[PDB]
Amino acid sequence: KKHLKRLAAPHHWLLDKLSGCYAPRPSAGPHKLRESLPLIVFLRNRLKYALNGREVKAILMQRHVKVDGKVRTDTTYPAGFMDVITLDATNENFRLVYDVKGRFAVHRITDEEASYKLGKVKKVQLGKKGVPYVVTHDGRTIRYPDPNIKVNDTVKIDLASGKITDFIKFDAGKLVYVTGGRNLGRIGTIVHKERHDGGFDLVHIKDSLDNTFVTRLNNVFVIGEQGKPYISLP
Amino acid sequence: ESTEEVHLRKMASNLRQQGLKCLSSVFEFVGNTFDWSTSMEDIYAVVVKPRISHFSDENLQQPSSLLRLFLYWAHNPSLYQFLYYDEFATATALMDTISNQHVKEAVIGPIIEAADSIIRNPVNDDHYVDLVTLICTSCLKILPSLYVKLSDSNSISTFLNLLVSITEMGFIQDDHVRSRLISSLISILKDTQKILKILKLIVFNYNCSWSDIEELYTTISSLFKTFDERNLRVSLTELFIELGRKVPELESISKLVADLNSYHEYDFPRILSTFKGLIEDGYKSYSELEWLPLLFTFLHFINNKEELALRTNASHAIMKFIDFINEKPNLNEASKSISMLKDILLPNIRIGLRDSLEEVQSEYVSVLSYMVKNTKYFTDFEDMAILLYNGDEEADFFTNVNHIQLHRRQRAIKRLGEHAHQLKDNSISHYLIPMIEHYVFSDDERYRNIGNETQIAIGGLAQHMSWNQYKALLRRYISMLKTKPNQMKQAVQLIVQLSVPLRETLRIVRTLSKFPSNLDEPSNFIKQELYPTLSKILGTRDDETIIERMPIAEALVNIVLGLTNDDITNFLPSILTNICQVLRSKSEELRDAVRVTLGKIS
Amino acid sequence: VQSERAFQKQPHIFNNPKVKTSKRTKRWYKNAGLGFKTPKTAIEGSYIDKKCPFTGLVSIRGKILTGTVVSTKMHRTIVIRRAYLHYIPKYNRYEKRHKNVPVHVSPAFRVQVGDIVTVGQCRPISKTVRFNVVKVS
RNA sequence: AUGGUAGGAUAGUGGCCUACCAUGGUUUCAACGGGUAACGGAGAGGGAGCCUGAGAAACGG
RNA sequence: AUACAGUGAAACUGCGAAGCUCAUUAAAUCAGUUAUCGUUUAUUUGAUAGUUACAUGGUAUAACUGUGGUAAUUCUAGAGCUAAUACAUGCAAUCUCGACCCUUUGGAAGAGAUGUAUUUAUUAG
Repeated sequence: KKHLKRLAAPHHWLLDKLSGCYAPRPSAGPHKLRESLPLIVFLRNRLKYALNGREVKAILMQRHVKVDGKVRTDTTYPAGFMDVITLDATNENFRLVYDVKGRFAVHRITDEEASYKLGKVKKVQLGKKGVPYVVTHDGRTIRYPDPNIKVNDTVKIDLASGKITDFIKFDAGKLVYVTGGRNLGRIGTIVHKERHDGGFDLVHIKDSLDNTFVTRLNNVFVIGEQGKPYISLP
Repeated sequence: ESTEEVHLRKMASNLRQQGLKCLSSVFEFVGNTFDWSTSMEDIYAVVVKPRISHFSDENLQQPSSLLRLFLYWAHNPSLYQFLYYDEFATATALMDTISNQHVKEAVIGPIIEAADSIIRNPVNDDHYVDLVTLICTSCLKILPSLYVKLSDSNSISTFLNLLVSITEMGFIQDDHVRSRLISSLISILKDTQKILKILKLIVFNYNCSWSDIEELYTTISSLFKTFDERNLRVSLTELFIELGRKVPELESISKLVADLNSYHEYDFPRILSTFKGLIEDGYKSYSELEWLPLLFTFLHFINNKEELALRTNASHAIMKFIDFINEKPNLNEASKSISMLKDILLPNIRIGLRDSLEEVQSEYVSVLSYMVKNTKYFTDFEDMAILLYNGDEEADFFTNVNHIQLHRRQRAIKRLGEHAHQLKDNSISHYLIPMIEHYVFSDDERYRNIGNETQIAIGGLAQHMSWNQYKALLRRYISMLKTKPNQMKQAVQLIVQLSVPLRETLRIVRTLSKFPSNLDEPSNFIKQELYPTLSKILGTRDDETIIERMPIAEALVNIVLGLTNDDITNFLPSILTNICQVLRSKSEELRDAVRVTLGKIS
Repeated sequence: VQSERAFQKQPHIFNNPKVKTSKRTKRWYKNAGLGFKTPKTAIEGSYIDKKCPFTGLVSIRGKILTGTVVSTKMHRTIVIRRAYLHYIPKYNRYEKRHKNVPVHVSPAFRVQVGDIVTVGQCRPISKTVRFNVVKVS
């Protein structure tokens, strides 16, 4: 199918249901459809910089928008979690993060913060010619990784060169962002990882208020150490 | 051509490399079939002769095509005239490669195995006789250095293959050749049967002085306890029988050692007489060198698990040494025996005490008892002598720990635990716990009451223990928890018994011997090793082992209470919550197990 | 072992006749995981079973179930029975039901009629078989 | 029809198909069959065969 | 614009072509979920291939020119042209062990080593 009804659109864009008959369908890209933010909604229905899709198209042909340091001209380009949107004409850098409500919240960041992003390690394996590499949550293949990097770790990637500057292991006491379930957008420190082999691993997380909640490991993204996040939080 | 014509030079180097390989390939495949006699001079003059001068420098790293040519000529008797050319420059070229210090093992092995082939391939010509002489002299001079460089067991074996080839031919008849060959052998010591057959041949044919074979006599004597196979033991005896005729002093010793070790089965009457021989006036006579091999045989008889009679004589034989230490006029003569006692007996006693077999252990227990009773010159066991109360029976506890009756054994372990503080820290760790801990893991129900009393005594012993040994003792038992499922209940209860003394000592300082002055260092040891390991074991979801793992929590609180208050706040919650999670479990019997454990912690 | 028209062998496992290092034919085996101990009869056995969880080309993943063996008459597969109490809200009461599940059993396991077997999900072995016996009791 | 072994087909697992072998599999815990306010999935003149494409047995040929 | 160079019909290439009307079916439709270590996948995104040439041929024709048949069609034959991201063909480097320990970063004798895709067998993992 090539058409998406506004009501049938998943929940997280915050789009009003009655604006029109159809909503933008995210195109193929780094992120899955159900957790992506196409540039049209980000520019029009969140920032309001544009009033209509045609104005958005003029904006993108002007090459004023950069996603992760690269100019994108597709209106429905699927920006997602830990994506840096740079607007040089106006001097803004934005990082896409879920809010406690579970919507993407437009968070201003510094240029140093813009220069890098964080990627959860989804897979680590040896490529052709015996070259190890890592696949992150955004589909980025990075070769010659540090040996200590494993699955469920988080790697700090420099956008300009796309290389690994530092990494965080998945361990108890680490600071964590929830990217799914009811707890989506919540932040807390790991307590215990409960393992079911052949099944979905479960992680217990305690917030700063001492409240505890359990979530599947797939919705877990390490973002730093307790009290020392590597990214600016909303 | 000069240097500017780089391209032609590189292509020429490729032609040399490929053609030299081409020569290497053709000699391999059709070398024996084809008759080279017309072309031998031409082949040497145009190929071998230009490169002989720098051959040693070039091919140190790994075998080359040109090197492999001379190796092939070395193996084949028909092609020795290649080596003969120009005053054995070809053979001298292989020689100097070995002479180089940077020569690696990959190049050494093929040349040595080639040199062996020349030694084992007699040829009827004058050039051959000279050739073998040059090859032998260079190799023998330089053998000990090569063995050090070698890092492959096969490379060790081929050296022995060359070395035995020397003995069979008869270069050893020269005294200098014999001395150089012996130097290589001690380097090898510093396959085994080939070594022994070599030693037999060299020492059998020709005479040696005491100073020459003294160091050999000690190590080959120490090899008695090491070897166990009959072919390995018997081959050792002909050497000592052989070393006997070489030096008249050793002749008496070898005849004894020959009758101590009898083969296939040992001669029980004659060996019994020898034990009666030494015990009745023989043990004042024999000297320290005589005592060396005799112990290695006695320690072999005591460990033997089939025969009783050899052992009691052996254990009694060990006690004759302790008598023989008493016999000295002063400490000076004893000190040489005491150092020899410390080097040999004490390490093998300690492993003997850890020996699983009870009746083997009982003898080692008896030997340890006698030394403490008679401590004229050996003063390390004074502390345990204090425990003996002059060796009084029912107080000496050496009998009590191994009477026939079980109740007398139990009463020993309690009194031993009570008087732990008087004892010296090293002795508790090296002897007492080894002799008593096996009761804890004993499967027999008769020793169950013994084991429960043991766990208390070792806990008391663990209090009056040195810090380093207590750590190693604790670490081993955590390793037992992961490694041994059967002993897990015994280990966990025992780890708790270890936790209490650490807790009390940390309470007193804010006890274990040589405890560190600063409390941070033990605290960090608990924080990073004892805590995370014990907590994860307790948190493991294994419903078949939950009840056995519950006393872990009692160990957690004991170590935590030893920590600083900020640590105590950091660490009590995780333990007690886990206790609470086990408390949450539906099972009533488990819930009661948590309730009592929570009570004890309270 | 060789009771079929074709020769039974573990694919990609080679025993070199010339070398003849060991009398025993080289045997490949794996641990299925989940803390499920691979039995020694599988390690030192001589059977060939492509669908065995320890020696065959089958992986255990998904639901792990338990049941009671009700039939063991067919070759290398059995039928187990799982019982439960289904809730009926209209009268607010439970009724017993059961389901019969066919499960593959490796020859490394000996199963009778009446014992309790824990089984693991795997790829479709046959028309109705999708499980594999992994622990007997 | 239930399952085993080997093969054929298949992006592929798989009686999906084929050669041999054992008589099995569900069911009174409701199998199987019947009725229904179960609008509360098919073709492009009718059946058969074939062609393209990443995606069709195509409202194309 | 002395190869052409703006625009550009036709033709050859490239991409995409994926509402109606009948019947009716009880968890075989459908909804939720799990797995694909059992799988194909245009496109998007990111990585990824040192192993005659100052440029080969028609082994090529459309469009186009011209000659005709047919009642006649997105019906036709003969002759003559000319192009490609269409069709076939196809071409004096680097890295290691490194003596000399010469100079003690360093040069360096020599020894070496060096695509990918399919299928089969085998070895390590």
